[PDB]
Amino acid sequence: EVRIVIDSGVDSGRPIGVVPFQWAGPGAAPEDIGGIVAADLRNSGKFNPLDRARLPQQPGSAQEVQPAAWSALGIDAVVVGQVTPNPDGSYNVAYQLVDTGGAPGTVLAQNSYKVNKQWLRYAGHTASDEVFEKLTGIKGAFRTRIAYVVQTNGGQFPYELRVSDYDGYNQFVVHRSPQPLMSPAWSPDGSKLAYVTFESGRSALVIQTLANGAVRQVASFPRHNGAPAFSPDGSKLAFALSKTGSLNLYVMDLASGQIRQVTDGRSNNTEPTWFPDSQNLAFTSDQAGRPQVYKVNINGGAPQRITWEGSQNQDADVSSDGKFMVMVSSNGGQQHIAKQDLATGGVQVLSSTFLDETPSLAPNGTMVLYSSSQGMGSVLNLVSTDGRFKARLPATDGQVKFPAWSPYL
Amino acid sequence: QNNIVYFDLDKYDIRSDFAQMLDAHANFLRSNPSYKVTVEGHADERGTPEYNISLGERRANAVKMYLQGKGVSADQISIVSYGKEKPAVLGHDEAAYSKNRRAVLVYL
Repeated sequence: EVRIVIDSGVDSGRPIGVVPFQWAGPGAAPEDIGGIVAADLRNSGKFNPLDRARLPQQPGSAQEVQPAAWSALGIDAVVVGQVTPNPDGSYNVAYQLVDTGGAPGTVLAQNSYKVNKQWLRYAGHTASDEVFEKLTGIKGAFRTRIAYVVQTNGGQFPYELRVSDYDGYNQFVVHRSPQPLMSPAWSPDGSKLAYVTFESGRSALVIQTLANGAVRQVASFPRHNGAPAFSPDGSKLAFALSKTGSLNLYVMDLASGQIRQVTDGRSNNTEPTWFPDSQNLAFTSDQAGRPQVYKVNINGGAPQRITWEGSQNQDADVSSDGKFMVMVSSNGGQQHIAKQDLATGGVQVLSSTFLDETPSLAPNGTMVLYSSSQGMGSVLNLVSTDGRFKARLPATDGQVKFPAWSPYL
Repeated sequence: QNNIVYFDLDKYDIRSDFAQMLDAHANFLRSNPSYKVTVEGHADERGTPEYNISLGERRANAVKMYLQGKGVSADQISIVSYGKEKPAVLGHDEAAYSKNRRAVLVYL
């Protein structure tokens, strides 16, 4: 049961007031929405919400905010809100975002959501998203989920693909296997995961519908079938097959099931990632020797090398706006996550953990999920794309690897 | 010991010390054309998982070519690379890595 633990991004970021929400009932609310909003904003690496012990007032409405009490603390916005019960057993979750700086008392954003109990965290996250986008201009990703593979020591089914919310809550098991699982990939609508399984004796590439567990067989040709990535327009799955004698890129039209070969080199070409136009891929090739990232249009033409950082680069994930990619960059016997601006070729190293691999970007481009090794096993790590915020999702029941960040949900 | 070929970092050739061992396998398979061998190939952890499939496959393939060089039927030999997903032992130095850089001949 994963939870986020921050290592740094501590006690810094934009100061903000997030107030416990008011509760129209006896006892405590079914869920601490202000706690969620505070946690989300801090998890973004951009905000430092004031701790509960220090709140100068706990207004339960916008009208009750005293702006001067927050400007005295260099805090220019305050979140307040209310949770009320409905007769059908559902809840209303409402927030108001109140300017406490240059436009004191102005309500900058507000909303109300009707949800049942089991979707209270979801509502809290929607409130975080709106506050986040209003204050920073960047679309929120707090409603997202992550996929990942947990490997226990022993048992008949040591390998499990699982999904949880991005902050660890609401985990469920997608699939259990006696043999390794690789490389989960989300469809853009969030409804399906592609992954690789070796449970038949060799690799097979499948697409599972999450709501009902339905499985679509995509590819199990001799040798390897893996490295899936859904095109952002929903139309295609890119992947890699090595039936020809080395890994090469293919795309399948999801509607017809028709498979087309995209690369045909004698080198290995794998780990495809889509540019925003659903026509170009970045991907790993060893044609130059040590792995590097290349770029190819799926319709025709020779792949072009795009990386020159350090000695080796691979395993890339292009941002949802196409401006940058993150990748695994290897030098001096070490490998870390790096970010490359796709227009200038400039590179910034993000991480300093050990044996960094498989980076996945959040759908707003601000955060990276990836895996490293701590002691004898894999773990999950978070690092912002400016390299300043760093956290982990420590786990209880085994090694955790192969993370993939969902699209917006 | 009798059904594993080991390899150095980014190497995939069958070196002389394994020749003898592999020949017993070829002998056996030539004799029982009913029989199918599965060559499981592997790589150590440095790298990334989908790319390191290829390092495993170069090793397994090289076993396949050698056996075919000894008269074995192509159709008696399949190859499955696990890349770095099924290490023989855990650890982060060369003792662990040399143990994990291997191709295993198994009769399924």
